[PDB]
Amino acid sequence: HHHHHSSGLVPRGSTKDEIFAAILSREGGYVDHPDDRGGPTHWGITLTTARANGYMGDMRNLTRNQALKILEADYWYGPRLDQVAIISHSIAAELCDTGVNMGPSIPIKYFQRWLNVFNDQQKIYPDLIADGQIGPRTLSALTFFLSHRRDEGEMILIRALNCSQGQRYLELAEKRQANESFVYGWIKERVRL
Amino acid sequence: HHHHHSSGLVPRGSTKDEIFAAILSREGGYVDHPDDRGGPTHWGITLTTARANGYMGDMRNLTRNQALKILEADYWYGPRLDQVAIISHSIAAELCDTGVNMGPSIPIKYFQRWLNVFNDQQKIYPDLIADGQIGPRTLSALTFFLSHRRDEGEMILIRALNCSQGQRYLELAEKRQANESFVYGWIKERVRL
Amino acid sequence: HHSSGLVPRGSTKDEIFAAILSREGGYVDHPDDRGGPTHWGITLTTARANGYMGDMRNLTRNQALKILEADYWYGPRLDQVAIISHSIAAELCDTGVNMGPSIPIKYFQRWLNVFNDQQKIYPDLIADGQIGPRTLSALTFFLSHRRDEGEMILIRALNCSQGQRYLELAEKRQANESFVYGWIKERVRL
Amino acid sequence: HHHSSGLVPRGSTKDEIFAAILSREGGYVDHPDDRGGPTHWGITLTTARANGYMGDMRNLTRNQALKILEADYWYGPRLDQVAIISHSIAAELCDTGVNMGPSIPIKYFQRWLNVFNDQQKIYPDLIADGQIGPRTLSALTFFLSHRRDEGEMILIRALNCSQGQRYLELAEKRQANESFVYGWIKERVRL
Amino acid sequence: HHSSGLVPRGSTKDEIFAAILSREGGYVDHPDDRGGPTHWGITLTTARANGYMGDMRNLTRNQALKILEADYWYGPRLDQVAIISHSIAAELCDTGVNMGPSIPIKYFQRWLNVFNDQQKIYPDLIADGQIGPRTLSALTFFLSHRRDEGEMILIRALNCSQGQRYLELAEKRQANESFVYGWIKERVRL
Amino acid sequence: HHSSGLVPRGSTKDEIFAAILSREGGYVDHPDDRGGPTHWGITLTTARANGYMGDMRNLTRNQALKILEADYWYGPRLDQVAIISHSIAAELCDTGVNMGPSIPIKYFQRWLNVFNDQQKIYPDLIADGQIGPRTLSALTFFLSHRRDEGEMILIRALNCSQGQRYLELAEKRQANESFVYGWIKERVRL
Amino acid sequence: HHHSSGLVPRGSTKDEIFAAILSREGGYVDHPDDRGGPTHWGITLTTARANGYMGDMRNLTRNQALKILEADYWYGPRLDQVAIISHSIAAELCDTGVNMGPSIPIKYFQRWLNVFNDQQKIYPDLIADGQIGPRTLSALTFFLSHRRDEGEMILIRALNCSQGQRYLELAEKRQANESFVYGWIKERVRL
Amino acid sequence: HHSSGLVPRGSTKDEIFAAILSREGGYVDHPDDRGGPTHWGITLTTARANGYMGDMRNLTRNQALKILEADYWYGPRLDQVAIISHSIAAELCDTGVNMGPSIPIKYFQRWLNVFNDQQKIYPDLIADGQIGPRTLSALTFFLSHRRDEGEMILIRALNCSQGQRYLELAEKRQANESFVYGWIKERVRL
Ligand SMILES: N[C@H](CCC[C@H](N)C(=O)O)C(=O)O
Ligand SMILES: N[C@H](CCC[C@H](N)C(=O)O)C(=O)O
Ligand SMILES: N[C@H](CCC[C@H](N)C(=O)O)C(=O)O
Ligand SMILES: N[C@H](CCC[C@H](N)C(=O)O)C(=O)O
Ligand SMILES: N[C@H](CCC[C@H](N)C(=O)O)C(=O)O
Ligand SMILES: N[C@H](CCC[C@H](N)C(=O)O)C(=O)O
Ligand SMILES: N[C@H](CCC[C@H](N)C(=O)O)C(=O)O
Ligand SMILES: N[C@H](CCC[C@H](N)C(=O)O)C(=O)O
Repeated sequence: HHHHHSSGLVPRGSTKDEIFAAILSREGGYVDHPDDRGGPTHWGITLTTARANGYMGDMRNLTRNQALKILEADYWYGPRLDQVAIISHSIAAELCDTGVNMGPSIPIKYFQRWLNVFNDQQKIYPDLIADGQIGPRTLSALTFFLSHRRDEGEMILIRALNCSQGQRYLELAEKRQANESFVYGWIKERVRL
Repeated sequence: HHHHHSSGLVPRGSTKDEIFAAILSREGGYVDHPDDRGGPTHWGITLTTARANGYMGDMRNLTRNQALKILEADYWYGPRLDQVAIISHSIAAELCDTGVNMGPSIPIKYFQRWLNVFNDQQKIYPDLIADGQIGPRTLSALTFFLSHRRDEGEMILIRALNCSQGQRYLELAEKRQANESFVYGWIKERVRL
Repeated sequence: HHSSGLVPRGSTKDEIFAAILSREGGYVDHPDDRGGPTHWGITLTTARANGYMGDMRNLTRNQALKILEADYWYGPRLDQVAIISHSIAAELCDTGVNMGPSIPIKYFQRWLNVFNDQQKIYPDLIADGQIGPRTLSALTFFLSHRRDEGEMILIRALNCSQGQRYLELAEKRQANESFVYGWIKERVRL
Repeated sequence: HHHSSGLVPRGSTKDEIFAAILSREGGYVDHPDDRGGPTHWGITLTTARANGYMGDMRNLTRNQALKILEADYWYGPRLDQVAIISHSIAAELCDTGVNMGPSIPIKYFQRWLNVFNDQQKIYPDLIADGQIGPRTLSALTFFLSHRRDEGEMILIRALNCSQGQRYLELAEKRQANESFVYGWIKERVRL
Repeated sequence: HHSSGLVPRGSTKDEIFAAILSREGGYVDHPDDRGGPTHWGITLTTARANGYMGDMRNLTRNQALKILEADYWYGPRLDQVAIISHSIAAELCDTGVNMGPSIPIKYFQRWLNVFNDQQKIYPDLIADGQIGPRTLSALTFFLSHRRDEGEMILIRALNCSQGQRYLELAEKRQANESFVYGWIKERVRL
Repeated sequence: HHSSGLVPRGSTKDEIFAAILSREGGYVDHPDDRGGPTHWGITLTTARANGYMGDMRNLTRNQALKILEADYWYGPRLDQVAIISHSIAAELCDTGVNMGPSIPIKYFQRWLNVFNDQQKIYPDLIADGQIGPRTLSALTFFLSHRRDEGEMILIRALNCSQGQRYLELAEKRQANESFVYGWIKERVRL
Repeated sequence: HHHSSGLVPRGSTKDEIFAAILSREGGYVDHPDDRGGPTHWGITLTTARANGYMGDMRNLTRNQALKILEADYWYGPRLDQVAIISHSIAAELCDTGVNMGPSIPIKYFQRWLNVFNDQQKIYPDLIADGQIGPRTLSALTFFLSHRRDEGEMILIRALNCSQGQRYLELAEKRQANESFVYGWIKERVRL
Repeated sequence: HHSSGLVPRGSTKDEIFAAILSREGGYVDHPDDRGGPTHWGITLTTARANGYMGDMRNLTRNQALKILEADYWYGPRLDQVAIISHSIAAELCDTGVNMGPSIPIKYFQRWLNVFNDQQKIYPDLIADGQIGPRTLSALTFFLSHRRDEGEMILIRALNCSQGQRYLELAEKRQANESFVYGWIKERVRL
């Protein structure tokens, strides 16, 4: 039943601020949706999402600034992409862009699985549990990966993440759970092979 | 295969500092364990746990202070019990005590399920996903629960958590995955009906 | 059953049954799709299963108490438990009224198996939900060392099982959330 | 586990059933550990301890063994309460109980009482839990009020049918002796 | 089948069929989803399957008897059993009419397998529900040890299988409870 | 069974059995897990199941023939089929000797069901693998429309079922590939 | 979906097989939407579009329909390549393919080639993928080198056996016409 | 297959096959439990399946190339794809050599189905892994609008499928982690 934000695309290299600015522009003000999709949004926020984040007011009075804090709570601070960003701005921004469209745990689990494959049979760091949750272990794994592979590793991990997402879009489009025009555009703007 | 710390009990009302101090005393220095249990510990830390948290040194040189930071990363900061503690010291301390014996996600999922039952058909706050992960939504749910039920609610939620843990200990003891003397002692010191 | 209101913790058998007869007092007719007619909280099927062949309108308060005692006390043999521990018997009776007597008796047997120390003190019981000589002998041997402490710990263990069961029932909408909150609240102690 | 060692004549009493076990399994008899191990008067170490005998198994008297058999196969299953309503049904449940475990024949007994209650006109359906309590006793009382002595004999033959078919299934899995099953049909089945 | 009335214990083949032809005599309507209308207890499907290509109204009592004997006597080869034991053949025929012939024949083969010791008197039969030379040879070798006792014991064993099956059918509402009670009653002996 | 050699297409019952008695003549050892030693192709289990209580060494060729005819001809009731069509009976017998008699009989019943239109010529048979009055009546009504064509077509249909089954057996290594190739080769026609 | 509308004589060529489809399904024929909808020269809208005809279905010529049948039932399955090695096997696969879809008979063909390779002495086992490529062609080449014309006839009769048994299973689920199956055994089965 | 070393991105068919023949050069004997003898990277089974009946020691480099082209080019019909798009054909060939040709062809078909716009541009293909007229016609219609862009996007989509497949293979220890890291590294672009 979960409303995310698979409504448009931001250019590659876009920051957290630009990702959330693009959601607040493309989904600005009141937009109706069916009850089975979280119902109507104000600045992209459903009543359930607003209440889950502690907005107890009338949804017609929700300001753009309050909506931004709610987006940041669900898609940046909640999943601890602020902590990822201290180690790698580009990995944090990629996880955030995929998180707003699929929900943050999806790309984080792919992230953990890819860090496990690149740890060289656990010589560089031990295998993570793919729980979808950024904590000290995942952050330490990313730190040791980037110490050994440097900036080449960063770019490779982003491409690896794009591969996981691309194949997920194939499976969703096949079950009619993703728009085919959207998936074609995503590959054109986000996939760097 | 996962080494936690179900080795002893701390008195009810014990703080985070006392919970971790008791682990460092009862599991002080080198203690051997079979390879299928994470192998040997130094200050209760396995080689895998130390490496996962970024200790790259020799396990015989791991200081008590470094071990404390590793325990706090896995059982306090990692699961965000520091954020829970800002709202309720007693709920954070209870989650921490159960977390060191079963692994933090177990008690956190029970915590989320109990907050869902006490939200009165989603009038006070919407249902959480029981993902085992403390983030803004779970913290906002605890904030609204404690605003409506006050200190009585806090104590009731701790007792509810004890019930979930007690029944889990029955199921573990039945599969020989928990010591029966330990479970008898746990009910005597921790269960306040 | 009768999950219809909270009884003070540690209520005796008589108070448990008195509280049912008060909260559900008096002949109240209902259509066939709602158990048919009730009297003193007894359904037509419960009365007939216990040998009342009369009109439900003529069921006396005294006959209703006998039926309750048969289904929730003598039937499950809590009279025999009470000879060893009136407190454990009263706790099994209160839970039995809410869930059906076999549920708490099975938790009781499973907990006695955990505390039998790898079968040194007594062998493992079958968790059949039936109080007989073996379950009674197991409770007797458990209480043999530290009677005071053992009784209190076993009741705390039964509360843990029942509390987790209330979580699972509330999650399936088979228990009222206010009831479950009140049930824990009544039992909070230091 | 149980006592499938011999047969007693049709119409044998509870006292005769237990006396026959104490004679055919009298004193020490060795058995392998995977069968409860050695018996004294037919009692395993586990059975004696579960019934509160804490002594040495070599000092277990015939009389203590009889109390343990009665606890497991008569008083525990509440066949004493059945016997007040029908001595012949109680004796038949007890004879089968000592061979199979008392819960097996009691469940068949409840299922047959449910069939003979005529779509719940005479009494409501029992839960077939294998446990004798006031409801099962009340159902037997109402069955025997409407069917009288004919019903009592009919219910015993119905139980014999359930037990006979169970012996077929057990013999097929090698969990019952075939000579025993042939002798059991010969002595006990009256249909 | 023909579960319609109780026949005295030990009825012959002729009496089993005579009883069906009397209790279901002439035209009797039944709903289309249950084989539709019967003449002398024979459905159109049953008649056609046995080579009756005429009109149901013109089906004689004598033609109906042949169809019954084909489906419940000659088809299952009970004529060959009858050469060895008329009383076993009559028992299998009575049960076959009620349940379908393969049910009692498989019980028959399973019981012959238990009474062959450990394949010392004869080897285990496949319980296929089909009477053939091996099943006939097994009955012959079983009866060569204590004929009267064996026949009596094997009929008692078959009665046990059939009685338990009546419990299972009554429980699924596929057999009338009065029928089952009357069936056991007719067979009670000392 | 007897998968041991290819017999000319359309061999009679007598020739099918004669070929088994020649290719497996006298004493032949086989491992205990495969029925053990044969005399005239008869295992001790097969002999005893058919009432031979003597010594295997004293089993005559003539006694072996009777056992073969009981298991592969009279038991499956191919004698009754032979009255309607000797060529269908001979085909079922040859396949029965190779696969066990119930396999080809069930294919036979399934094919009769397809060629009954929509139950217009005769009703659907249960594919139980048992030859009885209904299967015989269905073959009689099938053959009453174009006897020669029908017999030929039904034998072709049976050949199709059996050939596909040989593919499945060869794939599981339960049939020799040279055998299967030779089996089809013998039956190739224009 | 396919063309189970008629039979052609034994020994019919690919040209005759396709000519027979174009005659029995000539011009417009209505069919319900749940069966691919209406045909022109036996071609559905979906079949024509999948083969690159972008025009109006009413303007589809007999000759364009023939190219579409050949694409789906001859060139696509590579029966042209089979035909170089054996015209008679290619024609038999094509006749079955037009009724069932070409992959069904090709898989049976591969499974029978695996049985006749004599435990992989003459050629190794094929994957039964339903697809004609160099391996399946090489296996047919080596089979026909060791078995010659007898093998070719034997492999066709083996295919007929697989198809006949498949018709039994389809007729039983009401997915094939019984008169058609009877006529198919009569005309095509030569065993 | 040949997952044995990395080829530069966009390598042609000839370079893919040249790189196999260099990295796996020359007759190298192995025991029967390791594929037996290899020559130019061809196993005994691969050579025999492609019609080489000679001694593996005499296999020429030219014969090895023909076998590779049969299994990884002409066999899967990448020669026909190449007429429409040499770039897509080369990418399917490179993936086919590593995984088996049906894997990338099935991803290719599934991606063509996603980009057919709810079947407005061409109907959905069966993802059978077989390049035939329908798959070729679908690629032709896809490339009909924005040939340049479509080709590049379809190759990026195939890289996504193959990259995720390498994750799953590395997780089951069926792909080398250094290989997978190098495979992505070779393909990083801006
Ligand atoms: N695997 C840990 C928790 C993992 C937390 C992980 N998601 C992190 O990145 O810290 C455990 O059971 O102790
Ligand atoms: N349920 C959210 C994530 C829940 C995070 C939760 N564990 C928290 O307490 O913030 C979602 O899919 O957007
Ligand atoms: N003898 C029984 C044990 C269960 C009786 C038990 N519920 C009790 O007495 O407490 C049996 O072997 O099946
Ligand atoms: N076997 C018991 C009845 C079990 C009680 C159960 N029927 C309920 O009250 O839920 C008896 O014969 O009294
Ligand atoms: N006369 C036997 C037939 C069994 C044949 C079967 N045992 C086989 O040969 O496979 C019977 O009485 O069923
Ligand atoms: N002669 C039939 C017997 C079928 C009997 C079965 N159709 C039934 O009555 O239940 C046959 O040829 O198998
Ligand atoms: N059906 C194809 C063979 C498929 C290729 C496959 N056998 C592999 O190389 O993995 C053919 O007849 O050539
Ligand atoms: N007609 C085939 C479609 C698949 C052929 C395809 N793989 C191609 O040509 O690309 C069928 O109906 O089963």
